[PDB]
Amino acid sequence: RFLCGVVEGFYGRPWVMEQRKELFRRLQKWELNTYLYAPKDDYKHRMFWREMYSVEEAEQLMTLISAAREYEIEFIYAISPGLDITFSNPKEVSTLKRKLDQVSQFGCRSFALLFDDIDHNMCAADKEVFSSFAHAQVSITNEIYQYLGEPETFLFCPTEYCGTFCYPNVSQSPYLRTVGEKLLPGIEVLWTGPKVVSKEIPVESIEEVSKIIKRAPVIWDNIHANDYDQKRLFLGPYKGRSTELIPRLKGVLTNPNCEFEANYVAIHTLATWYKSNMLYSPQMALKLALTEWLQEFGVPHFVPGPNEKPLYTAEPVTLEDLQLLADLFYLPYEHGPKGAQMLREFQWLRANSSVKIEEWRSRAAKFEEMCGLVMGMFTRLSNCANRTILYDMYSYVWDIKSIMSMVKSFVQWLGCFRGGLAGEFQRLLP
Amino acid sequence: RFLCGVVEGFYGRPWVMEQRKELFRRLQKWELNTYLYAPKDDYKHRMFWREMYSVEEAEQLMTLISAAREYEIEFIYAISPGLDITFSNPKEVSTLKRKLDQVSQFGCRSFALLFDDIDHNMCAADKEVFSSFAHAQVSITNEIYQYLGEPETFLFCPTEYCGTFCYPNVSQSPYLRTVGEKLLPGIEVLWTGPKVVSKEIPVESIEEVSKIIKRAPVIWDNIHANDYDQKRLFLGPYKGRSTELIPRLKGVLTNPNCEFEANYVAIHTLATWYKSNMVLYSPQMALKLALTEWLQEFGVPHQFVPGPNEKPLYTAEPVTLEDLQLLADLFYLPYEHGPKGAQMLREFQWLRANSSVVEKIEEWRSRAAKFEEMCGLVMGMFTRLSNCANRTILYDMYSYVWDIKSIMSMVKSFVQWLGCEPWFRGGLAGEFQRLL
Ligand SMILES: CC(=O)N[C@H]1CN2/C(=N/Cc3ccccc3)SC[C@@H]2[C@@H](O)[C@@H]1O
Ligand SMILES: CC(=O)N[C@H]1CN2/C(=N/Cc3ccccc3)SC[C@@H]2[C@@H](O)[C@@H]1O
Repeated sequence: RFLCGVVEGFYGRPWVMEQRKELFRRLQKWELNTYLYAPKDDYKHRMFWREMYSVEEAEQLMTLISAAREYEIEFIYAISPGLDITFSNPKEVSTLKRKLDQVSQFGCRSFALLFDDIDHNMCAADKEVFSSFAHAQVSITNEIYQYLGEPETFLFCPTEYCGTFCYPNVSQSPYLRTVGEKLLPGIEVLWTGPKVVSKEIPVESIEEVSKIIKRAPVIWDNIHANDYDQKRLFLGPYKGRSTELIPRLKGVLTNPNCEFEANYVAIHTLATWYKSNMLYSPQMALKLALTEWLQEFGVPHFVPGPNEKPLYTAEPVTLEDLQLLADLFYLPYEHGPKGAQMLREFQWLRANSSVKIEEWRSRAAKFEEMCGLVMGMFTRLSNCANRTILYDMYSYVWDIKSIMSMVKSFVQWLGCFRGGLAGEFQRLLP
Repeated sequence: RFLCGVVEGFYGRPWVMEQRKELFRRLQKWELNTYLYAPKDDYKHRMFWREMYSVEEAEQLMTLISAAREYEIEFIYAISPGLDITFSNPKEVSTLKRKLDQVSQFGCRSFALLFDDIDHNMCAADKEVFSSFAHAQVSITNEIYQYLGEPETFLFCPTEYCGTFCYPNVSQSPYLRTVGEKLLPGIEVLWTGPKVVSKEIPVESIEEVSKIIKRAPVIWDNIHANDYDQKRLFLGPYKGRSTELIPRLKGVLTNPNCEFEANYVAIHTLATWYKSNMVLYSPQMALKLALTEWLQEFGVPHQFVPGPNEKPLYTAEPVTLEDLQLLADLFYLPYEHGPKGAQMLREFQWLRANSSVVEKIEEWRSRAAKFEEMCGLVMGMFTRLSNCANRTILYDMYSYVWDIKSIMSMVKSFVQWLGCEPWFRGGLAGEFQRLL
């Protein structure tokens, strides 16, 4: 009973109901099975966790939950009361149960209590009735598991959800020790890897955590999350997670890009990786993902003479175009092959600038040609028929086209306020 | 007859019909009078200028154009054919004519043709039939003006639509000379001033262009546009345009931020500037007037009281005027940070340079702490924005305020460290940008 799919768990503009339904369509298609509802800035999920859904909100959640049954996706409703709750106060515990009862009434079987990204300092009144912070969470958590009659699927995200976040370390964490002991064994535990956005989730780290968690954890994977850096998109494939981890985990839910339509690769290649050992090749999973993704660009959501201006809209998006895009907007820790290369070629064309000086002039002329592929990719994308995809990635495609059209003017100049205030500070740090 | 209002004229996700109706309501409330429709990447405005509106698209346009009439806002439909039209071919001219006649039947009485951000190089058949790019544009433009019955308002936007873009200068541009000579006299010409994004629009610069084009232009103002730089947002006031320009202009249409709800200040301050001259206009007082009005929208969607022993309500403190004054100073104008933003940059420039002395080590200890306080007001500003009841405004600004909150907290912990991986910020674009 392995939970594998998508947590809508990021900061900023949540997905709307139309997009979530369509995500169910895509999860079923690729043979994944779980959706965790946890959008940090959907007001009633965290900031106003006490507030009851209105009739209109109730109706849209009922329809969305129905839509998840219709596509054989398990809908897990998460709630985040960490910022605000007095755990010792029973009227608070009552408020949380009322909120979770309304959601069961919408036809929701599965649930989650998240405690991630809050400070570990309790109030005077919780300090009295509870030993440590973990104790207070485990109490509230278990009592809710039980009140809801021990559902099959009931997740718990600890405040210490990655390696780095464990004080003083993983295996001697007194917050985590208490989670493995006092928290009921039917409740599952969420974990992001060594770090918040793990580069790798190695098997050593999962055995280690399991030992003190005293369970196989559900992985909350932030590998493709772009909520933390305005300029960054992640179109690269699932990587740094081995097929070997599947038997050591109760599940893997990926928290991908804020822009819905850019999670084709992230959610596709994750399915390639799950099929693999229910072995896995990143560079092949991606070509598989990109080839199918290319299908959507041509579906919405004169034949000029030899003396006449040719059609600007003539050329359509091509698997090469998309392959470049993905290399430009790859992963949180490596650029794609063509990306890291364009970069190197620029570093050297800048250093060895030479006022056998021919190795340069017909080497930075292969660059003026490769900078024109970035420009070509934007122009064809700006003309594609699926405007929904374009709009979702417009800001990012424009940005990289702009920096490469300025890097071009430069690496062809050597032969003859950008970012606002945030930028001016950035350019004065490390 | 002065056209003052908004042009939806920018690259990227256009506004949806609900937002446009909301715009007309705001324009009327602030006593502005014009909307120019020209979204670079709305489907059938530019790339697919030729295709006619579906029956569904036609219903939406008609509802929008009636909404404009109901709100006493002039609706100007613009089209951008110059990427791939052939100007000599009377079938291409007939397609353009068809497109505009369709919109005319939707209720539209005002039109525009735009020839901006296309390359200068014509093709063979056009080169044969027309003397210059200007000759071709003036030709099909004058035709269309006359076909639609010489409507009271019809705009032209040149390929050479600012100073930097005129070859080889404004005064001696043969392109603009052709436009001023040939282009019919009842058509108005749009101008972005000395630059695409003009810091100032000096009156001298309006008399210069007015001569080579032989009329008072209509400004297309890109002062608050933010399509060109992913990290930028402009919440500062209308600034750098004398009220002396008004009597020397046919109008001002501002092309503001992509994010609809970030344009309260941009549009509100333009209104104040316009209305001040129908020292008349202070940007700073315009800005306070706008943020004061804007603040009221924040606590409106688009009980347990804890004891002294218990955890207080995270969501308790609502957005203040001082929070919005800080936000605007952080995201001000294209060529100027606001006072608090410049100040915060100055005290950090200095704490970094005079770092050694950690005597004058009595000063630095004070300064670094007053700086930690200010970084604190940026975090507090984020926290209260993310709790506000208007999730629509929050969503449009989220990524901007998240970013300045996260950079100020990096900077704050660098200044703390000097007194002693979410956290390669920018991706690939980043690393290329750091070599220029
Ligand atoms: C349980 C979990 O993954 N929660 C978060 C983690 N995270 C972030 N957290 C905030 C943070 C900022 C700076 C440094 C560390 C942590 S940002 C990316 C992701 C965000 O999508 C996600 O909901
Ligand atoms: C008449 C007019 O303003 N047209 C355009 C100009 N412009 C831009 N031009 C593209 C450009 C990119 C790079 C360098 C120079 C120019 S971006 C801002 C604005 C954009 O909103 C607007 O539609």
